[PDB]
Amino acid sequence: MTDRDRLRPPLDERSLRDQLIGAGSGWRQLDVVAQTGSTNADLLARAASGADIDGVVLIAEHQTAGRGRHGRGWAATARAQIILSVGVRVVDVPVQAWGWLSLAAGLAVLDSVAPLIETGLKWPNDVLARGGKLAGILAEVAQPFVVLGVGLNVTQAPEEVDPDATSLLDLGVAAPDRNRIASRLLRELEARIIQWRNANPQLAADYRARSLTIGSRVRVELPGGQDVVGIARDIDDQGRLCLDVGGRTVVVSAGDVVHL
Ligand SMILES: Nc1ncnc2c1ncn2[C@@H]1O[C@H](CNS(=O)(=O)NCCCCC[C@@H]2SC[C@@H]3NC(=O)N[C@@H]32)[C@@H](O)[C@H]1O
Repeated sequence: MTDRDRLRPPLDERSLRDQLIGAGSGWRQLDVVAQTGSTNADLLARAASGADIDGVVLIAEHQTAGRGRHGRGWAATARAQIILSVGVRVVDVPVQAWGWLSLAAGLAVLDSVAPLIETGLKWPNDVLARGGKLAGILAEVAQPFVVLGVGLNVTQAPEEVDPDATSLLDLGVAAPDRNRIASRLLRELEARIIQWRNANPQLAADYRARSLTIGSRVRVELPGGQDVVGIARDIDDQGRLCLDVGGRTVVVSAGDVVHL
């Protein structure tokens, strides 16, 4: 751990803005802060006060009260992760389509690190590698916006955050460069968001091609603490998980997947 700190230099905010903001780029604003409770909470607070957060990026070197799905947490230590939130205007898109945005986010994350490295997307949005959770995605709503949060373990050690975690460094990526990764990440997200906004079928085909969950036997932990065990067959037009339970189709809009 003490050694991993020597592989955690800070992000160059100036250089990242030079790469990501400007003509042709959807990103309107990027800031790197030293510390916050939750980048999602922060962009949601901005929007609740009237700010236009469409194409706004907030990166945090450290995150002390990270949020997960379904009232869970997200652990981080300083400079170990890429922790960021982006604002996406969604009010132009019918509400039944908004869950795709979270699927698209996980695809963006997976694609931006895949070349550096059992690996793929667990439905809905989380990125697994060698069975460990490599990145967490969390989208929340602040009309007319969705705030899309990513926490990507770059040099983060499982013993620092969670027993089931993995990171680029634990997958053997030598000394991962968070500036390079964050630029690849935010360029991938931009295209994926544009794809979502325009109902591009390539989004669904690329998600299916990256899914670890489709085809596998799963147990799905439903909101409310009921479990269903079936075989995940597909996602539908709303990105809902289609389960085969001994012949019957069960379509799940929210849940925690365990692969069996
Ligand atoms: N470091 C870490 N590595 C891997 N596993 C980790 C971890 N820490 C905790 N766990 C486990 O993962 C479970 C939660 N799983 S989840 O389904 O809720 N996934 C959704 C995750 C949300 C993404 C966070 C982003 S960061 C930018 C923005 N700002 C926020 O506040 N949120 C978003 C927990 O209970 C622990 O067991």
